[PDB]
Amino acid sequence: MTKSELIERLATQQSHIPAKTVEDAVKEMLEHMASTLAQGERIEIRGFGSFSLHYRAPRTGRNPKTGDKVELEGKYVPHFKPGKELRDRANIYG
DNA sequence: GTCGGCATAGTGACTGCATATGTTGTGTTTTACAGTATTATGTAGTCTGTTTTTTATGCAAAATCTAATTTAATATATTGATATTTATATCATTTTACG
Repeated sequence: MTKSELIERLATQQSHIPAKTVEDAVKEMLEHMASTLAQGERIEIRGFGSFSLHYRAPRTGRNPKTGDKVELEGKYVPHFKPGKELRDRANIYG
């Protein structure tokens, strides 16, 4: 399921909703979630999950191909935490 | 049947009678527009009452929107073996992107 296939299956089910409307809606939601995480704000969707931002202290990296040294500026990285409903439904085991 | 000599055979030139054609002159009959007058025309200049349209509120109907509020959901905080992501960047493959 890609970004396009996602809009396709959502437009097929929603007949009373223009296909073009669903196409833009999906693109605006993803862009809104990507912009929020950029501003430094978290995301919390009850049932789905919750996006966060974890800090990464600056450390002297090392080229994994050769083994040299490379500086690494301190930055933040997105982190998703599956919700309760998401885990239980995605968990096929016990 | 052709070739040789007056007779055929329509068409063209020639001359004057015979008559339609070209002018000149008198005279009747009717067309054709100018100028004032008569009156029902079509729009004009307004008034008036009915029909039409803009206008100023009025209110039951409709449900979102904001604040009070409770609770599942989220975060802190342990502890430590085990599993996943991680720095760089040239090759390789999938998906976006416009014509």
